[PDB]
Amino acid sequence: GSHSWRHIRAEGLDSSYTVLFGKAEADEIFQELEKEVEYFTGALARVQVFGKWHSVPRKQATYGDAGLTYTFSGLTLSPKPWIPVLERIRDHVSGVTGQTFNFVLINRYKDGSDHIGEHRDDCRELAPGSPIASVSFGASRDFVFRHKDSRGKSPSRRVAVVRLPLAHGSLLMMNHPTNTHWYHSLPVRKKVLAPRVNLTFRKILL
DNA sequence: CTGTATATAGCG
DNA sequence: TCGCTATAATACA
Repeated sequence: GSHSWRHIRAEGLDSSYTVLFGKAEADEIFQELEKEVEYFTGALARVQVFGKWHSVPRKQATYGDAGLTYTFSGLTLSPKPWIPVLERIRDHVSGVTGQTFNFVLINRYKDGSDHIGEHRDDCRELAPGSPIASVSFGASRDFVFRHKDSRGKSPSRRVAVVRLPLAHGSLLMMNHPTNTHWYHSLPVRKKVLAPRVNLTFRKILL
């Protein structure tokens, strides 16, 4: 150590995976997250894609420093003030990695039928070259990376997909230039009966 | 022969 | 039960 990483690498891809918490501690944090996080509803839970509007197949929330905003798929989200459980996770991640963050996005999947579609994390408000930290609690779910040049009907090349399960209590670091080159998603898994909560920490420009 | 870009439907 | 397809109504450069 101080930590033990599994490195995930391939053309233009640079990420790393590790387990931060044991089962007892991870169960405590999950219960506190279910008690305290406030999720967006109604008009703040609909997006526009290919000209049509949809309610998102999951629940979402945003927290962070004053003044920042976060915009994607026709939806603009404003961040709530930091709370203790979220400050504790942020500080632990900063200590382990040496990086700093001023914003967090939270996604909750109620069972295996809740999911999220393919995309890159590259909006203008992200500081150039900064990393993104992904922390998970609850049921294990499969996570998938796909190369931009390999997408669609007859693509330019065919780079193999990269798949890994994200377990209860784990951290995935996504480093530059991962998000200029690769899309990611969380597909439907019908045999999964229990809920999962995911947190992604970021550096946002004012 | 030729602009690039983005949640569910309807298959197999 | 899992995964590829074809959007669709614009907004750019």
